[PDB]
Amino acid sequence: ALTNAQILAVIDSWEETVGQFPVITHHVPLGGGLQGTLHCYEIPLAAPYGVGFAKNGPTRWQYKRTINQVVHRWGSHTVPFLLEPDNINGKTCTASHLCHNTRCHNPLHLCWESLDDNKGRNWCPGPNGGCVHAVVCLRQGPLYGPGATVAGPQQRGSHFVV
Amino acid sequence: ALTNAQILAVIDSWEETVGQFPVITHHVPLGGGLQGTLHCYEIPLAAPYGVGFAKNGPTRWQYKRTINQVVHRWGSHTVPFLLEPDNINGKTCTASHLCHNTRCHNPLHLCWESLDDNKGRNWCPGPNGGCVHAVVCLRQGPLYGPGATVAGPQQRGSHFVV
DNA sequence: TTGACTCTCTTAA
DNA sequence: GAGAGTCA
DNA sequence: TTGACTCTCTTAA
DNA sequence: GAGAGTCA
Ligand SMILES: [Mg+2]
Ligand SMILES: [Mg+2]
Ligand SMILES: [Zn+2]
Ligand SMILES: [Zn+2]
Ligand SMILES: [Zn+2]
Ligand SMILES: [Zn+2]
Repeated sequence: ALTNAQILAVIDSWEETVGQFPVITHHVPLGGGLQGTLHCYEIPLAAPYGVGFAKNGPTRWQYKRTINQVVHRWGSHTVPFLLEPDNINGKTCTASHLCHNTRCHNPLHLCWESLDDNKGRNWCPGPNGGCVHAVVCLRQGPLYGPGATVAGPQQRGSHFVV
Repeated sequence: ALTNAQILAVIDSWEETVGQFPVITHHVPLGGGLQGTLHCYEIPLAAPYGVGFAKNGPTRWQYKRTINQVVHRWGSHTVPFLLEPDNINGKTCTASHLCHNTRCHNPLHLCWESLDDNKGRNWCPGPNGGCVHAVVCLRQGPLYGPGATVAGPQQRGSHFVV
């Protein structure tokens, strides 16, 4: 809601509720052949999810509170960042999972960044493999690696140079 | 169905036409602070584009040939790969620009890979910066770097551990 | 047979 | 990665 | 007021 | 990153 006090209240109620989600240990690649452990606070798979939470998509949730007798609703991972700018360089800020685990609502696993920055973490070599993200990755991105390219650059004739 | 000879003739006519596209010299980051040069064969900004070519979107084109009274049409960057498998690991193969220049139709700047592999090249450190793509990048990805994250992981209380 | 437009679609964050 | 509506 | 569903949308490859 | 229709 409009007031800073009301926004802090939303963040605090969200943190209390999410803090009661099951804590699931995930062992993750860090890059550089190293492994670490993350503690994700995972929203339940089915209703009930927790006070204020409802599922709007297979892996999409929303947080809802009644303030000033009106319903205020946010994407469930956006709540930690309600006091932050909602854009950067003209690009919309998104909640971005450092653990790449959409059910996780641990704010220590979330950052607030452009969708491009968000996506790019999928391929990051990780905090022990050369991550250069200013807000550092918690793990190597799940899509990091050589890829599975079927065909490389090629020509039949002699019309082209690299 | 088109024979492999007919497909080869399509690829040859496409190469002949694209080989007359304006060749533009671009200086690009390779990673590791090194700069290099790519030579892109750029489809024109407006019609006419070249024999067989037509624009179906802001940065989308198609190549069309009529063979024995039947009209055949392909995505304009897919033609080099018509003799290749069209899927891998259950994922559709996509034309993927190693030069990240959609107007370019230089087949020496294209590969054929999943959309995930394609996207991930946007953040690659580049052939002189640590690229691990089996079909190596030609340049550092345009989105490589520290990013512009607005807010990092944070909590107000003590409900969470990382 | 061809050019130059038109429209909607896929994927996974 | 999002916002918003329909019910009970 | 709160819960549990429904729908479509955004972005840039 | 795609496929397909209309019209002359
Ligand atoms: Mg993400
Ligand atoms: Mg690409
Ligand atoms: Zn997590
Ligand atoms: Zn990183
Ligand atoms: Zn090129
Ligand atoms: Zn690469």
